[PDB]
Parts: sequence; structure tokens; C-alpha cells
Amino acid sequence: TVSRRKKIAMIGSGMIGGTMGYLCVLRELADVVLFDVVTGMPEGKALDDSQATSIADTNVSVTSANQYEKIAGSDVVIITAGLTKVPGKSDKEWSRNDLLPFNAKIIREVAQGVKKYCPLAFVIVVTNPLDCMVKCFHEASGLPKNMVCGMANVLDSARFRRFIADQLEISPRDIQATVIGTHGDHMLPLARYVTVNGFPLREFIKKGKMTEAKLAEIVERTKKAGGEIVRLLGQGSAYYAPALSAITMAQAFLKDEKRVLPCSVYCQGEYGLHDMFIGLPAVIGGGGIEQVIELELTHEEQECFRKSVDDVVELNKSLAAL
Amino acid sequence: GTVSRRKKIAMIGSGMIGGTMGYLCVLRELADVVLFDVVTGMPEGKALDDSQATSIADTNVSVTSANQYEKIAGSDVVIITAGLTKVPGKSDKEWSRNDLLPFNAKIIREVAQGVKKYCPLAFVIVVTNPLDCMVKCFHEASGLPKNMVCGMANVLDSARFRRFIADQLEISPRDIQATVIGTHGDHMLPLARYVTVNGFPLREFIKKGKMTEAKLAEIVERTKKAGGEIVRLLGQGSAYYAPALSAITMAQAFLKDEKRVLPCSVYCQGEYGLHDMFIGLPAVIGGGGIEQVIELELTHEEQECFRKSVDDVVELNKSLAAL
Amino acid sequence: GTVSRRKKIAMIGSGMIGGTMGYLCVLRELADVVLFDVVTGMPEGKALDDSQATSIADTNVSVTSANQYEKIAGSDVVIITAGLTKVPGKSDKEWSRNDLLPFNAKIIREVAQGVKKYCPLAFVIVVTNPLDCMVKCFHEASGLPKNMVCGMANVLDSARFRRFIADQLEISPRDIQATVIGTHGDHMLPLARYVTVNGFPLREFIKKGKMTEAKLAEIVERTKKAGGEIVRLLGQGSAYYAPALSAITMAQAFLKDEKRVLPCSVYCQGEYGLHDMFIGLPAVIGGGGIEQVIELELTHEEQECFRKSVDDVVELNKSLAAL
Amino acid sequence: TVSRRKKIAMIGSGMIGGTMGYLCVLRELADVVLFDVVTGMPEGKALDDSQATSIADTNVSVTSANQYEKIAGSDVVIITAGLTKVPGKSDKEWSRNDLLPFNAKIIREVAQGVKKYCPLAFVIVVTNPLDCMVKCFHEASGLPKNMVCGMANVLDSARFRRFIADQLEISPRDIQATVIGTHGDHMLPLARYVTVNGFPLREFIKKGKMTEAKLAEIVERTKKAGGEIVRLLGQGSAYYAPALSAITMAQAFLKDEKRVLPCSVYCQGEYGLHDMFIGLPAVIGGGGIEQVIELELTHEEQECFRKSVDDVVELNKSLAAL
Ligand SMILES: NC(=O)c1ccc[n+]([C@@H]2O[C@H](COP(=O)([O-])OP(=O)(O)OC[C@H]3O[C@@H](n4cnc5c(N)ncnc54)[C@H](O)[C@@H]3O)[C@@H](O)[C@H]2O)c1
Ligand SMILES: NC(=O)c1ccc[n+]([C@@H]2O[C@H](COP(=O)([O-])OP(=O)(O)OC[C@H]3O[C@@H](n4cnc5c(N)ncnc54)[C@H](O)[C@@H]3O)[C@@H](O)[C@H]2O)c1
Ligand SMILES: NC(=O)c1ccc[n+]([C@@H]2O[C@H](COP(=O)([O-])OP(=O)(O)OC[C@H]3O[C@@H](n4cnc5c(N)ncnc54)[C@H](O)[C@@H]3O)[C@@H](O)[C@H]2O)c1
Ligand SMILES: NC(=O)c1ccc[n+]([C@@H]2O[C@H](COP(=O)([O-])OP(=O)(O)OC[C@H]3O[C@@H](n4cnc5c(N)ncnc54)[C@H](O)[C@@H]3O)[C@@H](O)[C@H]2O)c1
Ligand SMILES: O=C(O)c1nonc1O
Ligand SMILES: O=C(O)c1nonc1O
Ligand SMILES: O=C(O)c1nonc1O
Ligand SMILES: O=C(O)c1nonc1O
Repeated sequence: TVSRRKKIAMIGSGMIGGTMGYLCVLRELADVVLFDVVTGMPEGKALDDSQATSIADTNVSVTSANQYEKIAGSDVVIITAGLTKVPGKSDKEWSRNDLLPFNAKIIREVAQGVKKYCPLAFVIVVTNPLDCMVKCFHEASGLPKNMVCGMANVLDSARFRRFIADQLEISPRDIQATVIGTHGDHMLPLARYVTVNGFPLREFIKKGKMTEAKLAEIVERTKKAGGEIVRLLGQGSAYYAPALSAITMAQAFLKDEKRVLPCSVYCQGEYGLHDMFIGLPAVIGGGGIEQVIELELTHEEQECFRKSVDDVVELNKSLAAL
Repeated sequence: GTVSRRKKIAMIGSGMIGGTMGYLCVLRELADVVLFDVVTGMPEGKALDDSQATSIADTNVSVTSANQYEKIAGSDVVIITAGLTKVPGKSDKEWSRNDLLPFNAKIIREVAQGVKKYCPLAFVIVVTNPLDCMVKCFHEASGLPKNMVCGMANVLDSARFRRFIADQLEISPRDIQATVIGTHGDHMLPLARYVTVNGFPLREFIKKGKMTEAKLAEIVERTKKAGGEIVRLLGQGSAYYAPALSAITMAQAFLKDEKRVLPCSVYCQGEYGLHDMFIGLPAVIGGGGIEQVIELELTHEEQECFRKSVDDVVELNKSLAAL
Repeated sequence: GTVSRRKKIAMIGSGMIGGTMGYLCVLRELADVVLFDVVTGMPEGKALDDSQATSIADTNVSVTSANQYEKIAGSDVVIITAGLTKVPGKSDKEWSRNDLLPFNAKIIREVAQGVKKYCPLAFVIVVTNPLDCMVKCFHEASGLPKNMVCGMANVLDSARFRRFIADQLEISPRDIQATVIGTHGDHMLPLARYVTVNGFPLREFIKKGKMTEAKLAEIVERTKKAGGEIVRLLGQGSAYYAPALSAITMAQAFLKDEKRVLPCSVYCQGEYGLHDMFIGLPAVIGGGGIEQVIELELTHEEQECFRKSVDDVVELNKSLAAL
Repeated sequence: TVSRRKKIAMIGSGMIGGTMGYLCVLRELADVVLFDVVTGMPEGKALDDSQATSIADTNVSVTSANQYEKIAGSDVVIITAGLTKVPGKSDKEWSRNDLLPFNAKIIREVAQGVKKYCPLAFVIVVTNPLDCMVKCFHEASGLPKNMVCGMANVLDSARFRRFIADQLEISPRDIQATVIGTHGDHMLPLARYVTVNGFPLREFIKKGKMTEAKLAEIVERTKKAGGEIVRLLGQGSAYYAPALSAITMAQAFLKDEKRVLPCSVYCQGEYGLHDMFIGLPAVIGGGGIEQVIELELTHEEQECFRKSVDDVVELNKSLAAL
């Protein structure tokens, strides 16, 4: 075989892992390995997803595994391995930060597997607490700084954009709305940078297409979106938009698209941040994280951002203290 | 002042398959979506998740949830997945689509009243098991035209048949034409004789050593057991990815009048000598609904098998009337 | 008995752009296609070529040719490319869209009568140059609603603006929002101040050294001269690939009610203080046709430029009445 | 750049070359190099096609060239370089065989360029007389037998399928109709192998959905399709379906799809043919031509096939005698 297919390993074959494998089948993006510690269920997802290639009229290989040697040769690795909720807690008390002691353990295990079998892969961490887990994976795996990132802000921005799109009655394709920062209650939806095909939202508000109170409400909804879905589902958390967000990132790498997709990235001076990962606008291409966009935040915005930073910083301190 | 309105598909049942189909509509920007279910909460969680996905897919369709049939009014297509997947008490090995009869007949008749009242002009695709029995139940309970009601099953069965063959021949499933007809159950009939590689009979490939007769037979058996295998491996519910895509592919064939050949459970009126019943047959789906029902020249042997398939639907239909 | 009919797009003019748009309809299975032209023979050659392509694309739409307006009846959308691309006698360097006025005004008025008679309910997209002048000419000659007629131009101009910026910043054009408004000609206005990278002002990228002001200006000039450069390089006719995609993108926004922001020549009724004329402005295209006309808070400087753009269309419209 | 984009070189940037570059832009299939001996026009096509990426929201590089070093690193090379008609002749007398003395020269030039700058590419010859030209390119370039093929039968089959699809009122996706043999008047539309999703056409005829006379007519139309389009266009020949046919082949290689796409391939015993290229059913994947399907032709079919073979054989004799 002179021209081999792209290969993506889904470390974690739950709701998101399986849905991402499905997206690969639909777009014929790459061969898929549905890895997981659970036996049985992954083979079931693998069979379901592979059988879908017939109807999709595409041809990629979807298999399951529980041995890390199976992910060797992966171009991309998307990690969803972990718990979605704390055993016992109610949905009313769902908190991403509480998954720390449970998932760090899992992420470290995965890091060792990747370091050993596919150290040249581009890694996309999904597992929560996202920003903390990406840093955890980076340290444990030893992979280059530009080849590791966490999917979060693309999802947050998707919500931000959809809400605005509904109000303005314009397609979300033409709404540029970005959320940066830690993926949690202190994420920062950049209201001042929201544009309609480049045109500042401020101009649409001055014309009565949206009220300042509605924008504020949309900014709040964006932050609460994840918990809202957790509350409404009853079982687990969001997986459709999250799966597409991660795959969109994977494709940007695979096809060297150079798409601007906000994701938790390694900081070396940007925004005055050092030795940590946090959500920021970035460009993803064949070189991994090729650009970290440094925006000129206002003082008011810097305060909000600093609080968002405190969250990861304390989260990372708790991680170390274990 | 909208002159050009988007297509609308109501998903009656917002479980694993319903939500996945809504996701598909988002990705292809196929149609606005209504995720209907008797359960409140979950559907809206699905609607939010799927609608938020439009942003990343850069498409624009509306995805909302509902628990009131008035919401499905105007739907161009209705795909029904409402129903149980497994019978409480039964082991995974004991899983049988037929045991679902007394639980889902009730549900399908309710849905029938809802469609009859709010969107009687829709093209209806039943998915709920026992499929062939449920489609017939929906059709008589709803009163919709015979060419506007069908059941999704054989597209899924054929997909498996095709994927298995494709793997063995090292050829894309796009170029494997393998068809399964009959009742969606243990007596479904994978038409081994009609398997082709871009029109070239499989037997020529076998004669040339590409694969053996024994493997063909192994694959035929595997096709029949595919559902239960996944039920066993998942440990919860049943398949939904391929099922959702099968149904949406049929829905799209209708919406865009593609005239695709997609085997599904259809109303019989003389084909293969059958009357007043639904069963899997190769059909052509287009803007006119089920536009053609292909009647294949089956051999006596295949007829023997097909009759066992019919016996099953006939029995189920009897068990239904016996309620 | 077809309940769900495919969309229908009539291509008035089956030259380079018309045929390419039909090709696009085939690939996306967007709609049935009618390749209309006064010339006989060539259009049918295009129809055969494009229809045969459906097989390889595995899609199913109808592509036919015509020379009689009765054939475009029922069209949901009409894209007009009928007209000359260059003036015989003129050198390539002398190429100017304005010189096409006396040759295409005649053609556009004929097409107007055809649409008025056979498919007056269509969403019409004019492409023929001089664009802004031709769209206005079509609108008054046809009598169609003001929200159902527009001209494709600025989407193409913006595409160039975006591609140039994208190359310099090493970012996909998907994430570059660069817009051009005004008359489709040497006085078009690439809005440098409104150029963003996913909403982030370009000036921040310039301030950080990613690219210089001089390059921005070089690109602004390049955007204006793009058409003539291609005319010069091709040596025959003018651009058609990006043009065809620009028009089909607008057509799709209408057909599937996507509500996309696509700058195009639209009917003015007070925006920027303009009345009874068409000119390029950012607009929102959906199922209601031109659903929104965005009026940007232009600075005096940008207003000065925009006024020169308006002066051009006003002059052309005068030259037209003077016929 | 860890993950580089696929690269396709269009040797010949005329109607087909440009249209293929356009398809790459639409599908984001690969970066495109529009090569040609003509200067000016290719840069115009390159600009037009690249500008289309913005509207398509894709990101690939489309450039032009007239120096072979520019095609270095190409994964695929599609050759359309050549004349479409004999200078002076009327459209009434159009014949693919007459382009021989004009295009062999051109194909040999291209062979030297490919051999030198991208010998590891998968080559798809389009230039006519197709079957003769593929053999000409193979001999001159020295590329492996499985990495060189000629696009023709996919186009012929597309016509065959479309005509049948219209009559049966079924999508061409579900019509399997194949044409094999030399791309010319003696091409062989395999009427006995036409199926509707695997179901023999014979069964649809017995049911009155199509008449035997209509099938015969469709078989004739298929052979005459190319000349018909030449007659109707006035300028050149077909390019839309031809461009999609070649790109579909290129994609099958690039993404290792293993699609059954009839194309002129190297024969080593198949159908009793030796040292020549001719249209036959084949599977295209990452290994190039991975399979040559040998069908059990009836005696009647073998006669027709042998005449089709005679055509290339004599064509190849004329090539040698130059
Ligand atoms: N960043 C974001 O925006 C975002 C969005 C949604 C969910 N998430 C997070 O994604 C994660 C997965 O969500 P989900 O819905 O797919 O959950 P899920 O429970 O459906 O799947 C998680 C899977 O991880 C597997 N797993 C556990 N330990 C493992 C190990 N050591 N190795 C391999 N696999 C292991 C489990 O068996 C399970 O199948 C959660 O931690 C969730 O909080 C993040
Ligand atoms: N034909 C086929 O090939 C095929 C393939 C897979 C599954 N199925 C069948 O499809 C059905 C759905 O499968 P699933 O995986 O989505 O199951 P699921 O359990 O995930 O979802 C079924 C949904 O139906 C809803 N429901 C129940 N009663 C209802 C009512 N009266 N009105 C509206 N909604 C109601 C439930 O609340 C639930 O959300 C099952 O019966 C299954 O056996 C058929
Ligand atoms: N708005 C833009 O941005 C833009 C971009 C490119 C080209 N254009 C303009 O688009 C037009 C078409 O460009 P093209 O490349 O397709 O040109 P073309 O010469 O290839 O095709 C124009 C076609 O119009 C046909 N035609 C002439 N009179 C007609 C009539 N009365 N009825 C029906 N058809 C008639 C011709 O026979 C010819 O086939 C030109 O006027 C060109 O200047 C505009
Ligand atoms: N196999 C098939 O099914 C099929 C179908 C259609 C056309 N064709 C053949 O494809 C070829 C191209 O068709 P087209 O419509 O694109 O023609 P075209 O005239 O539009 O383009 C051919 C291009 O080849 C270029 N060229 C000439 N000599 C060259 C050289 N030495 N190096 C590089 N480029 C050179 C020309 O400058 C011209 O731009 C013709 O020979 C035609 O007969 C084959
Ligand atoms: O943000 C979400 O929707 C989410 N769901 O599970 N984890 C998350 O971060
Ligand atoms: O066929 C299947 O996979 C299936 N799963 O649930 N019902 C079915 O028919
Ligand atoms: O802008 C162009 O490229 C163009 N080509 O022909 N007319 C035009 O406006
Ligand atoms: O077959 C065709 O259409 C053709 N057109 O130009 N050369 C050919 O072979």
C-alpha cells in the first residue's frame, strides 16, 4: 500500500468516542480504533459504526481494542477516557472540577500508552477537568507542546454562536463568537469580539436587532449550557456537539487546514501565562498548534480572564498535591 | 414571507436512534428537526446538543424537542423509533424482536393517532420492532396511503451483508450489491445468488478463489445474527448508528426524490403472491413515496426460505389481532 | 403522484458560468437543471456532459437544455449569465465591464420578459455585467418583488479579498471575514477596517507583525483588479469557477433557507441614503429572498469611497435610460 | 509540518485540467498544480480555482507551472496534455485514433518529466487515443505496472448507467452498468452484466420496464456519446464527466477506497492479453491497481472483445511504426 489511510485512535469508546468514530465513517476521514478498558461494548460500537460505511458508501476500517499496541501508527488520538460525573452526586451538583481525582489517574494511564505506541500523534484531550487534564497528559506523555491540546472552547463557542444566530436570524456560519479561558463557570465569552461576518455585534444592537440585556443573557446561557444538558439528559453529558468539535479539530490537523479553533493550549508568555494549558484562540494545521492568537484584552476583560486563569491554576495545584 | 421553506422531519421517539438521526439532519443540513418523545427533559437535552452542533457543522437547521403531537404538524417525513428495545427479565442471549410485540403495539397505535391528526400527508418510516408487524399496525391505525408508509430494516440488514462481503473481497461496500429481504428477524433472507461486485456475480469471484462458498454461508448466517450480536456486546439497548443512517437515507430518497433502490417493509398487493401485509422487499423510494416494488424471480429454494419469513410476519400479525 | 418534487434552477445562459453552475447542482444534488441559451447545440452538449456526471457523483438530478422560455416554467431560482464577456475590438488591457452595457442591456430585457411570463415567482440572481446596472434593468423590466431579485458580485470580490488575506496569515479562508461592497468595478470598496480573523480585527494581527499595512493596501488594490487580471491571463472570456460557486452559494442560501450573509447587489430604499437603485451591500439571503440589508456605520472616508462607487452605478443607469 | 496535504499535478490545464482542479477545491481533496506549456492561461485558472476555496470554505493550494520541477512530490498525476481534435478536420470526422501522431509526442515529453520529478506518483492518463497513450506513457516513464492507468471506461459506464437510469426511473447510484475494452467505437458495453442493485436487468425487461430494442439503443448511444457531445459543443470535447471520472479514480487511490472503477490497465494474462493496456474492471486503492477483474465472457462477448482488442493492437503498431 503506497497511500495508506489516516488513522485516528479513540481512547475511550463511550458516547463521545463512538460518535466521533461515526463522524469518521460519514466523512471517510480515517480508519478508527475504538479503544477502551471495557470489553464488549467497544466491539459493539465498532460493528455498528463499520456497518454504517455501507450505507454511507464510504470505506474506512473501524475496529475495537483494549491493548495499547493497537493504537500504534495513529496520526491522531482523541481522549475521552474518564468519568462524566462523580459517583453518587446528583445532577444538580454536577461540577467538572470534581472529576479531578477520578480522571487524572485515567489520563496518566493513557499518557503512558500513547508515549509508548504512538508518540508522533497529534493529541486532542476531551476528558474533564479539561484544562487540567491536558496539562496532566502533556507532562506524563512528554509529547511536544504543539502536538497536545484540549477540546473545549470550540464547543463553548458553538453555543455562543448558535444562541446569537437564533436571535439575529442568521446562520451560525456567519456568526463569529469566541469563548476563551478555562472550560467551566469562569469561561470567557468575548462579547466585544462577536461579529456577523466581520461586522461588530455592537452595530446590530444599535439598530435594535438585539438588546444589551439579551447579549448578557446569551453570555450566561453559554456558561451554563453544559450543566443544562446534564440536567435535561439524566444520563451522562453532551456528546453530539462535543464529538463534532473534536473531529473538526482532528481534521484541521489531518488535512492541514489552518482553521481558527479555540482550544486549551500550552502557554509560554502569551497573555502573560507560563507553564500551563488554557483555552485560547489558536490555528490548527499540519504542524499541530501553529498559532496562539494573543488578543488585546481590555482591563475589564483581563480581570475576567485572570479569574478564569485562577481556576486552572488552583486546579493544577490540587493535581500536584496528589 | 418565506417562499422557500426547509423540509421538516419529526422524530417520534428521541432515544438513541432518534437523536442520532437528528444529528444526521444537522450534518447534511437535510431538514428542520423535531425530537418528540413521551419523556420530558431528555429530548430537550438532545435538541440543545444537536442544535449547538449546527455551529460547528456550519449548517443551519432548527432542532427542537416536543411531547405534544401538535408540534409535528407540517412534517414532510416522520421516522418512528418510539418503543422498547429489550424485554425486562430476558437475558441478552434470549433477545428476540418478537417479544417486543405487546409493548410496542400500544405505542405505535398512539403515534398513529398523532400522525393521522397532525401530519397525515407525511412520508412515514417505521423503525420500531417487531418491524414488519409494527409497520402494518401503523398503516391501518393511521389510514395513510399505502405508498406513503414503509418500514426500515432491510437497508440495515443489507448493509451488514455488504460490509462482510466487502471486507472479504477488499472492495468498498459502495461496489458490493448484497440484498436482504423478508421479515426483519431470524428468518430474514440474505439473497446470496443476487450478490454482485458492481454487477458482476459473486460466484465468478468465488470460482476464481477470491473467497469460498463456506465463507459466503458464514456471512449469510452472520447477517441474520448481527442485531443480537450487537445487543450482546453493547449490554444496553441495541444498534443505532447504522440504523439511524439507514432510516435517514430512506428519508432523503423521499425528500430529494432520488429514486434509490432501498429494501424496506412495504405494503403487498400481489407481489410474490402476498396480500394485505408488510414485509421486506426491494423497493424504489422517491418523491412519490414507495414508487416501485421489485418482484425478483426467486427459485423454489429461495421461495421456501421466503415463505418461512412470511410465516413469521403472518404469525405476529395474528398475535397482534389477538390483543 | 410526486408529493416531494426536487428544486428547479434555470440557468439563463449556458456559457462557461452557466454550465459550471449546472455541474455544481449535479455534485451537490442541489436541484434539477435547465441550461437555457439562444445558441442551439452547445447547451445540449453541456446538458449531456453534466447529466452523465450524475452517475459518477452518484446523485440524481435532471439536467436538460432549452432555447424556449416555456422550459424554465416552475423554476425556484433563475441565475442569469446571458450576455457578452468582452467587447470586440478592445484589447485585454482595455477590458472594462462598463463597455458591455449596450450589448447586454438588450439581452437582459429579453430575459426579463421570459421570466415575467414563465416563472415570476422565482428568486432571481443576475450575473451579467455591468452587474449593478443589469440587476436594476432586470428588476424594472420584469416586475418581480424587490426582495426576490439580486446581483452576484460582492461574494466573488470578497472571496478574493479573503483568499489573499488567508494566504498572508496562513489561515483558512473559512476563518477570514473580508467584505467588499459597492459597485462591481474599479470603484468597488474592499472594507479594510472590517476584516477579521474569526471576529478578531485584522489590525491586531498587523500590530503583532503577522502582516503589514502596506500588504493590506496591496491586497485591497489586487481585489479590485482581480477580474481584469484573470481576463488578461486567460486570454479568452473571463473568470467562471469562483463566479459560478458564488452564484450557486446564494441560490442554495435561498433554496434551503440558510440565512447566510452574502454581499450582493440589492434594491436600495434608504440604506446609506440610497433610493431606486441596486448596488453591492452586505445582505442576508434566506427563504424569503433578501431578508436583511445590513447598513454599516461607515466613516466619512469610507463614505467618500462608497460615494464614488455609487456615482458609477448612477452614471451607468443614466447611460441605460439614454438608450 | 507533520501532516502535509495530498498533492495532485494536473499535466495539462485545459478544460479537463482546470475542472479537476476545481473538484479538488470543492472536496479539499488536495493541493493542485496546474501545469501546462501555455503561459498565462494556467495562472488564470489557478487564480480562479484558488479564489473558489473562499466560497467553498476549504483550504488547499492551487498554483500554476510550466517547469516540471514544480510537480515534485505529487502523490497523483493526471495527464490531459494533448489535442482534442485534429487541426483542420470537421467535427463530423472526429476520431480519437487520429490524435495519435499529435499526442504521442506530448505523452512522451510528460513521461520524461514524471520519471524525473515524481516517479512515485500514481498516474492517470486521460489523453487520447487513451489505451494507446497509457501504454506509451508506461513504456517511456518506466513506472510500475500497478501505478499507471488510463481513465476512460468509468466515463463510458457513466453514460451507460445514466441512460439506463432515465429509462428505469431509478438513480444511477443503483445502476451497475459496465463498459470495457478500447475507448472508441468498439468499446464493449456489457449488457448481460447490467444490474439494478445486483438484480439482473433481464428481470426488468421481462416485466416490461424496458424493451430489448431500447437496451440495444442505449448500448449504441453509449458508444456514440463522445462524438455526440463533440458535435453539439462546437469547441472541443466533454470535460465535466471526464474530469469527475478521473478525480474519482484519484481519490480511490489517495484514500485507499478500493473502488471498482473500469480503467485501461496493464495486462499480464488476463483475458488472454499480454503486454498492452486496455479498459477492464479494476479495483483502485492505495496500492494503485490492486485487482483486475477477469469476467467469464460468453463466446459472443469474446468476439466483440477481440475486435475491441484489435483496435488497440493496431493502434499500438502504428505507434511503434513512428
Ligand atoms: N471538553 C469538553 O468540552 C467536554 C464535553 C463533553 C464531555 N467531556 C468529558 O468527556 C469525557 C467522556 O464523556 P462521554 O460522554 O464519552 O463519557 P462516557 O462515560 O460515555 O465514555 C467514557 C468512556 O471512558 C472509558 N474509560 C474509563 N477509564 C478508561 C481507561 N483507563 N482507558 C480507556 N477508556 C476508559 C469508559 O469505559 C467509558 O466508556 C468525560 O470526562 C466528560 O466530562 C468534555
Ligand atoms: N428496524 C430496525 O432495523 C431496527 C434497528 C434498531 C432498533 N430498532 C427498534 O427501534 C426502536 C427504538 O430503538 P432505540 O435504540 O432508539 O431505543 P431507545 O430506548 O433508545 O429509544 C426509544 C425511545 O422511545 C420513546 N417512547 C416510548 N414510548 C413512546 C411513546 N408512546 N411516544 C413517543 N416516544 C415513546 C422512549 O421514551 C425512548 O426515548 C426499538 O423498538 C428497537 O427495537 C429497529
Ligand atoms: N457579477 C460577476 O461577478 C461576474 C463574474 C464573471 C462574469 N460575469 C459576467 O457574466 C456573463 C457571462 O459570463 P460567461 O463567462 O458565462 O460568458 P459566456 O460567453 O461563456 O456565456 C454567455 C452565454 O450567454 C448566452 N447568451 C447571449 N445572449 C443570450 C440571450 N439573449 N438569451 C440567452 N442566452 C444568451 C451566449 O450564447 C453565451 O453562451 C458576462 O456578461 C460576464 O461579464 C459577471
Ligand atoms: N479518456 C477519456 O475518456 C477522455 C475524455 C475527454 C477528453 N479526453 C482527451 O483529453 C485530452 C484533453 O482534453 P481537454 O478538453 O482538456 O483539452 P484542452 O485542449 O482543453 O486542454 C489540453 C491542454 O493540453 C495542453 N498541452 C499541450 N501540449 C502540452 C504539453 N507538451 N505539456 C503540457 N500541456 C500540454 C494544452 O496547452 C491544453 O491546455 C484530449 O486529448 C482529449 O481527447 C479523453
Ligand atoms: O460542556 C459540556 O457540555 C460538558 N459535558 O460534559 N463535560 C462537559 O464539559
Ligand atoms: O437489527 C438490529 O440491529 C436491531 N437492533 O434492535 N432492533 C433491531 O432490529
Ligand atoms: O470579476 C470578474 O472576474 C469578472 N469577470 O467577468 N466579469 C466580471 O465581473
Ligand atoms: O468520450 C468522450 O466524451 C471524449 N471526449 O474527448 N475524448 C473523448 O474520449
